[PDB]
Amino acid sequence: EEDASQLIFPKEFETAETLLNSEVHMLLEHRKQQNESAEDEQELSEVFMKTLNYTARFSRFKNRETIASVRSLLLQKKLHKFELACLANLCPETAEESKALIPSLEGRFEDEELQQILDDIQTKRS
Amino acid sequence: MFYHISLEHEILLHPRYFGPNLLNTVKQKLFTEVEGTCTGKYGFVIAVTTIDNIGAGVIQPGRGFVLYPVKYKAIVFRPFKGEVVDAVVTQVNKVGLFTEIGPMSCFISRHSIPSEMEFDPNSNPPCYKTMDEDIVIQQDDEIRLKIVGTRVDKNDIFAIGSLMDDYLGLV
Amino acid sequence: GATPAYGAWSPSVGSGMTPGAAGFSPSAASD
Amino acid sequence: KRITTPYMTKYERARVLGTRALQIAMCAPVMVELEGETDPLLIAMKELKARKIPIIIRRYLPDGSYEDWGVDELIISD
Amino acid sequence: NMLTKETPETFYIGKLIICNVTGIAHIGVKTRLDNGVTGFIPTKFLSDKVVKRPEERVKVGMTVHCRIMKIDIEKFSADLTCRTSDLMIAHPSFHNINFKQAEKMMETMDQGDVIIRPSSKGENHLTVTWKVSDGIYQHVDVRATLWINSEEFEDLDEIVARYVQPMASFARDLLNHKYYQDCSGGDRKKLEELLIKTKKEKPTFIPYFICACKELPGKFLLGYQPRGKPRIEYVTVTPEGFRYRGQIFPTVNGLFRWFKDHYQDPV
Repeated sequence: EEDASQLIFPKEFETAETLLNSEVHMLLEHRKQQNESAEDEQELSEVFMKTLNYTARFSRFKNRETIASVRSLLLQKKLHKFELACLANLCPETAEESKALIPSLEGRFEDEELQQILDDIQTKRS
Repeated sequence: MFYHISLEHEILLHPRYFGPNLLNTVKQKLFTEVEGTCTGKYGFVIAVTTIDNIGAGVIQPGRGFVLYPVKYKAIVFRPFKGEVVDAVVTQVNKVGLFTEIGPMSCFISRHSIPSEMEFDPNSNPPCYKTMDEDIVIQQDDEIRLKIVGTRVDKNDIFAIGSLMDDYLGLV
Repeated sequence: GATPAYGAWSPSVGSGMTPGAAGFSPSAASD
Repeated sequence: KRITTPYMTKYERARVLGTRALQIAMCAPVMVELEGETDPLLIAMKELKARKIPIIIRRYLPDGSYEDWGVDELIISD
Repeated sequence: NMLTKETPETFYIGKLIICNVTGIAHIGVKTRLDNGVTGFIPTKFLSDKVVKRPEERVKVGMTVHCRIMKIDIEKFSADLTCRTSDLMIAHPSFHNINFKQAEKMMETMDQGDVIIRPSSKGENHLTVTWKVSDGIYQHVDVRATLWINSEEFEDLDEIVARYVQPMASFARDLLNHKYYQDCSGGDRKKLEELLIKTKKEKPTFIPYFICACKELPGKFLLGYQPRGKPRIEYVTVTPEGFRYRGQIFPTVNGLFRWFKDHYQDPV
């Protein structure tokens, strides 16, 4: 029954806080920077390294202010939290591609209304 | 898909750890307990960012071990069905494709792949192309997919991908 | 151990009463 | 706004002494100088005389509330 | 190579090869090697030719590690060297020691010479001892609860320069005081009679003295005689300054200046 396409999740996960690829990338980078110092400390595991090299290959923007701006310009809408992560991470070119990938956008909003958002997201990319 | 939620956990601390570094020892024990593990309820945990507070240690009767129900603010990665993410292809085999969604590796079979994407066993690098050889997909490429299923192999998550929907390839 | 903390001791001040007059030597300059 | 008695009952004193002695027996740091003794229970008794036990007692009230009372704060009976 | 399975190509010069000496023919110790090679240690490996066979250099019956300087697996030779060498003002010192024995090397250095040694209470702890006076030494047991971080463990050239050097200078400032004395380490029984014995020679003028105790280092004794009754008042020397009546002064002369204007009260 758990299918994110139809916007259903368990009660515990419904009150969660969405994270973007750049956000988690910078959080892990800062954690690595803190952990590398302060000698006599248990070094990072393979999980941390794999997550780092996985999120580093999808960092659409390095500046934290870019993350703040893209989340601020998106939260003003009426979309759910789940729609804040996938759409801001994939960064589709045209509204048709976004509507095809995410079935929730089908009929939820107009075509130009989503195309302008996608163009803004593309321009915000570094 | 990564999230930032508030979790709770309790750890017993042996009385040998009492002293001026009690809180530091509790934090160190917490760090090396709830990083990298996985559960069927919240999913796979990446790491811990910060700790909210330290509970009141209730010393057990007849035992020097004392438990601290600490509540930590850590991140978690619990992908669901139907989500679309961008991963990287690790290996190409005739049985199927191999990818790596962060702390996960999914897998797509040839049946999911359309018939246009044939095999290239003659070439040294295992790769799939079309008749015109215009589009090329190989390893170390940011190829998208759709999570159509989930599985937890005793705190080892392993989902399954799919390549039926349009606009799934090079961006 | 046989070498306890020495600077952690609290220096207790002694109390008393001495109703004396002001006839002592003056102060000096800190320079 | 604590309303329970400011004196330590015999039951609490016995239990605190026993728990502290058990902790010292399991290689825990002491909070008092040893004069040449080894038995953990006497160590705990000297500690209680010196008012240095790192334990606080939670007296539960019949209603459901509780009060946290520290060994070094309330008066010891014996 | 076919039988032993260990040719001289594998064993190189300089690399340490264990030669288990099990027996001796005439003088040397000819034993077996790890790879089934007959390791014959000549008299040169042990330095014994017309004397008792080498037992300390070559372990008889057991395996003795030595520098491998000969590949003679096929020839039933093992040129393993039995010798260990064959295999291969403000003076901060170091110590890679107990407490009773350490005191034997503290009375020679002058004031200001700081020495760092490990602790004897727990683990990952250090004790910093700095010369205070003749026989008085403060053993700062750093976990004198001096709270610090863990990054300082790598470089220890700043802790004594941030908490000991100014403190040592402040302590030494009192050593050169005009009215200074020791009285056999500043005992409480000997410092009281002096106050009553010096007042008779000058009832009008009330002088003062300064001394440091021996059982509790870091606590000076500043006594005075307001009347025919003695009184004692301790004082602590902090890293930044002093601690008299709860106040902390920046300079050493500040405490003296503030003390000469507050002892006139009836108390």
